[PDB]
Amino acid sequence: DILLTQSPAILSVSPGERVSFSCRASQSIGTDIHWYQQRTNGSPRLLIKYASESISGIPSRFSGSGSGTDFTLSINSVESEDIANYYCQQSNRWPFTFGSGTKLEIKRADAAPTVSIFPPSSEQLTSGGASVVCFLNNFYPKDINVKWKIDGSERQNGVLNSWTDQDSKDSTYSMSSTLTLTKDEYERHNSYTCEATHKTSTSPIVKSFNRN
Amino acid sequence: SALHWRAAGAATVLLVIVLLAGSYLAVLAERGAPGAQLITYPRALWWSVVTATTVGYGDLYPVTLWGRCVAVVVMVAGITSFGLVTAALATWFVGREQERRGH
Amino acid sequence: QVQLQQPGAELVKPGASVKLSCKASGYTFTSDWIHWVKQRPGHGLEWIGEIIPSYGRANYNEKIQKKATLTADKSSSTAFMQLSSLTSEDSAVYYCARERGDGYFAVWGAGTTVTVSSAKTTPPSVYPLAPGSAAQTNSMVTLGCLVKGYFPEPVTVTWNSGSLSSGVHTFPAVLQSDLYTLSSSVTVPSSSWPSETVTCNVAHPASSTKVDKKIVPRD
Amino acid sequence: QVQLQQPGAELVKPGASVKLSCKASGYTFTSDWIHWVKQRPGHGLEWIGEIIPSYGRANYNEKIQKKATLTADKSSSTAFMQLSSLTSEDSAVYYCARERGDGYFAVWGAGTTVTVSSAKTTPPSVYPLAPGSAAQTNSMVTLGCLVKGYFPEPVTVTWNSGSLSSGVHTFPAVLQSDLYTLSSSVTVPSSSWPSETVTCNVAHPASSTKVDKKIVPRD
Repeated sequence: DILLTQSPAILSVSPGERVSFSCRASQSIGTDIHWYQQRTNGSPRLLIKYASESISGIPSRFSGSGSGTDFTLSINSVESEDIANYYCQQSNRWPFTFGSGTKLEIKRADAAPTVSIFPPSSEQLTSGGASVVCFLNNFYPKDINVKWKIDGSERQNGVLNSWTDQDSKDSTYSMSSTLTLTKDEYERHNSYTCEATHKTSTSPIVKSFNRN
Repeated sequence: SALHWRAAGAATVLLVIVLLAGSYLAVLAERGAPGAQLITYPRALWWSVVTATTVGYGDLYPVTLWGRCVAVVVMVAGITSFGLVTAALATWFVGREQERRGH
Repeated sequence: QVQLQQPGAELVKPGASVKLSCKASGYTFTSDWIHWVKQRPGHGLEWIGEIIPSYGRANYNEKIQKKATLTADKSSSTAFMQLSSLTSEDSAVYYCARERGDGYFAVWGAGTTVTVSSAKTTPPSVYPLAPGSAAQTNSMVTLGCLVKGYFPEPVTVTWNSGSLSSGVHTFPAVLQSDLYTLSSSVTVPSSSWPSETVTCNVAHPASSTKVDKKIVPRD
Repeated sequence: QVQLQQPGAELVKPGASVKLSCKASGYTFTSDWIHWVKQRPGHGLEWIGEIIPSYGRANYNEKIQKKATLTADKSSSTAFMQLSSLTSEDSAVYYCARERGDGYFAVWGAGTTVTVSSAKTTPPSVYPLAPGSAAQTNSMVTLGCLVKGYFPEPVTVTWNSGSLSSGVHTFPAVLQSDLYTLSSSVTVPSSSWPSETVTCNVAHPASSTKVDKKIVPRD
């Protein structure tokens, strides 16, 4: 069964620069390699067939090249929409096989987060729960720290964070900190704050609100 | 139309059906055999012709029983056809040498 | 016209089995093979198997345990894959894809998220996130809605039934007490709200539940 | 008889395009392919593409961006290569070469130096270098001429229109304020000068300028 090897697994390039993804076959497969794009939460999308041939639909920015065992997908001038997972796939011998895949990743200019605090909802509260949601949005690089303070005092229990994969709209990252309590515990504290420490500022970006 | 000419015509039609059916079935036999290469219709089609002609490059060939059974039918069709044309041409020529002697 | 149509989700009890559908529209041929491709979370694409609906022959990945059995309904243009005696190993997205017998996967379904657990299905709870009163707005304003206490995966979140794409983050779920929870974020100019409306539509395939929620200012 | 004839130079503004010529003399056949080969400075030979002027079919290096488009004029025996939307990456010498369809490049042109910049063309300034008065001569005497404030590359320097080859260094240009500058050196026996004449001929293809300068003793 033919083995498809995609090194490197991650590829960091700069906006508008040329990028090339390598796919090596364990043995000559002629030109019977096909390349697919998979963005986050998307299904695969045929970019190139038989190593080099365009699919209509696909930017002219995308080309393939190669024969036998060495294959190459190239993007002349990468842009954010190009952020995805690239796979190669052979049709030369049964059974068809896939590459392990390679992540395209853009290094952009540094971007400070836009922070946004959301008091729990009167719809939520009425079901004996309260969740304070802070959004850290469109920052770069992806390294960031989110601290919770209740009435000045730092909090760590009841806190679950999620980071988005790099954004295919702008090469930025985003994150959601959600502080979860019971109506009771939320009712008996004044101020909730959500501080963001990011390389773009020596001073934390803070956002608070008082239940009153 | 004289018979020899019909049967060649018939055999050319019938050869084409064998080349197409052959391509379809070769792929259908060969998928599931690990390492089989005779596993896409277009090059199957090329394989069928390089087979019926007895050219037989070996760039491609079947490795399963039914592939081989399909291959054996394509060959025979090929050879029978390319020998009924000969038999027909031989009967056309014989006829023409009979007229050129007065018979 | 979406060519390959697949369920969003199937929940399956460990040891149990499940039949995945794949209804196909657009040009069909005799020649056509339907393929199935397994993708576990944070892992890549694995080829399971293939079937030719016209002659009904199928082939499968020898290299992995043979859970699956493939079938087609020539009349209803559908392929089925029968994954039997599942465990958590088998929890994945299963794509189906159409190959013209020339070697590439021209078109794929949206796939089916198959979750192997003993837990009950739970539609999500949806809740607005309109700013606090004492929050100063820029040229833009960030709204959101919070989709919590749902199982299994996945959910689909959109804004104004799809007309709002620009300015939208949906965060990956986190899991806590056999329940998933995530937020989605939308950023419209400060003027276009709430004079123009902003509604978050939240589909949960495994419960056959969709819900709307409008993000109005706090009263 | 020079078989492949190519321009010395073309200056091109970044983003712009350029058509390189290659007029062929000597035996032509139907069979013949014209090839183009790119050489960036201090790097080696890269195959761009090929065309058969008789049937007009061309093929190109997939492995590199497809800047080029190839054409021939069957009547005027010329091949053209159309490099479009250039940048500094594309600044190279482009050789054309004739292959009889048997695999080797029997004969090459002198190539065309293509320079992608926004700067204006500048013919060079040529100046003698005859020794200082207080310099004692050996059996040999070194003369030279200085070719400065020219753009773009290249220039060709000879001595007595080519009859003087033995004893001649030409130094690689240096670049300083969007202008090139180089010297050439000639070493004739101390006797054969200035009783016999010594003249430095300096062609600058991109300005269509050639100039002579005689190296006479300082007055």
